[PDB]
Amino acid sequence: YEHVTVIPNTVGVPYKTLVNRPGYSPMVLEMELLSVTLEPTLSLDYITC
Amino acid sequence: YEHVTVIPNTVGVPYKTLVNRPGYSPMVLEMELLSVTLEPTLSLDYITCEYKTVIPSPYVKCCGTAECKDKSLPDYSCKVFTGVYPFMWGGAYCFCDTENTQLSEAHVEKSESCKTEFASAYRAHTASASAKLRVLYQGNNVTVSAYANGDHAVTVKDAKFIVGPMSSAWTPFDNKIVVYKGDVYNMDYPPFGAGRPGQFGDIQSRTPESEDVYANTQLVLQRPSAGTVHVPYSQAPSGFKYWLKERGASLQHTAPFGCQIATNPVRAMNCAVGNMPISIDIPDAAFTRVVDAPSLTDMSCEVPACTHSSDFGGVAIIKYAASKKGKCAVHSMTNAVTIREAEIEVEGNSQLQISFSTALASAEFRVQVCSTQVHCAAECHPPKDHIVNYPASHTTLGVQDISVTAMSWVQKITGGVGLVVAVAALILIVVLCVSFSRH
Amino acid sequence: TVPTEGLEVTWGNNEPYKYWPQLSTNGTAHGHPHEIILYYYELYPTMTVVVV
Ligand SMILES: *[C@@H]1O[C@H](CO)[C@@H](O)[C@H](O)[C@H]1NC(C)=O
Repeated sequence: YEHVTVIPNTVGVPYKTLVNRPGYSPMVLEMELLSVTLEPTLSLDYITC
Repeated sequence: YEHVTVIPNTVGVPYKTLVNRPGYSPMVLEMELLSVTLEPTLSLDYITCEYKTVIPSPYVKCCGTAECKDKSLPDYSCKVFTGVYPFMWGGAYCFCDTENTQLSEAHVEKSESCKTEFASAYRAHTASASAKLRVLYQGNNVTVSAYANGDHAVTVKDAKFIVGPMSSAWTPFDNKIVVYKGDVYNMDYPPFGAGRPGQFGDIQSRTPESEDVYANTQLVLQRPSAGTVHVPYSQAPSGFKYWLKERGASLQHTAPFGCQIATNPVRAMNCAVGNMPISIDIPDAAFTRVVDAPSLTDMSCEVPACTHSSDFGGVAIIKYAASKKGKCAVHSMTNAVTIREAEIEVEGNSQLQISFSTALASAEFRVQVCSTQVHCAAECHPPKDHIVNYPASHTTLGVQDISVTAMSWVQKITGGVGLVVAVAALILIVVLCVSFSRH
Repeated sequence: TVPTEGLEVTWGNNEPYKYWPQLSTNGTAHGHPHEIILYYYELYPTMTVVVV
């Protein structure tokens, strides 16, 4: 049912997880991170031309 | 055979049971009650309908004074008021002013409201244990409805049955109960002829067509001032203008045991407490011999994963070897485990599964298959979910609840100090004998 | 607050709702330490806590 995992922060490496509910046959799924883009919040102080 | 059993009077739970016929496959059968409908004894006491004050057209005794004749009316009131003076467009309707007196009479009677608007004060005592039960006999859902008394066994399709009667004779009702057309109230009323003026049911009658009207309105006729050619009088309080406010919740919410309300007539609904005896005879045509049953060997059972949930969070795997093709009576012998499946078609060397649970973690248990004992272990788990919108079945247990390793832990702690008590015993005998070694 | 019996709640004209708890589940382990108060907090907590 619910499945919480903590995968390592890896760009471009897959992860196999053993998802399984209590009572049924297990399953292995693949997830993958592709990008971790950190957008900084900004404010212009002044310019120079 | 005939088989008699008593199930706990519990609304909405599948009851599975074994019917042992030795020399035959034991008829395991599933039946479940649906309705618990009680109907108390029918005894109307009296009625309370909305009265009205009847002020007849009074008597202006112009230029004279008369007496006060009393009629047999409920809350009768009459008074010759002197000093009156009538007004119209022409002013003085009487000729003079001083000698004009005026008779004033009024009382109270019923209204036309009483054909529909009323309320029965009512006496309620012992009820009719009526009910409904559905048996899934051999893939056949047969549902019957009858009263649980002890003699009225009803028979359909090789199955006679008498449900009950009810052991726990608790009722939500008492003797005193007032009823209006959408709502019942197990409250004390004043008896007929005993209504205090201004009270709940202060107007009293037996039926909506009884001409007797016991009334109490404490009424008194005050004096008109001057020229107010009418009857100023006191207040006659109706109980029915506050027949709503005192009600609060009705008895759909005051009842215990999940008991509900049916009106006209008032049936108590599904009030699960106690237990009900059912007794059913089916002859041997529904009973297959053990030699006519495919005998199972290789009773190798296990569970992939169990979970002591509310529902069937365990499902176990039976690998087996029957002799031949045919049905098999599968059965949970212990009340801790509730298999949800009655009988399974078994072929031979094959494998299937079974849906069940308990409320504990390590259920170790012997199922019964083609009259065959099989042991099997089950590690169940605490289920993830937390709210349940339905009662469970197998959870009817006690405190002696077996575990996974607290068995081993209690074995570890009983392997504690009692051995040191054996040490204490050897110290005691060795200090005894050396004291006896002196002489 | 839901009892071990379960609770009815009605609201307005719509039909009430009947509720049952589980066994105070998921406070569970066995472990190389005790974790038997954990199993107890499954196995009917706060009653027969005195017995151990
Ligand atoms: C019989 O009734 C049960 C509920 O009592 C239901 O789940 C089942 O599907 C029914 N089966 C048949 C064959 O009518």
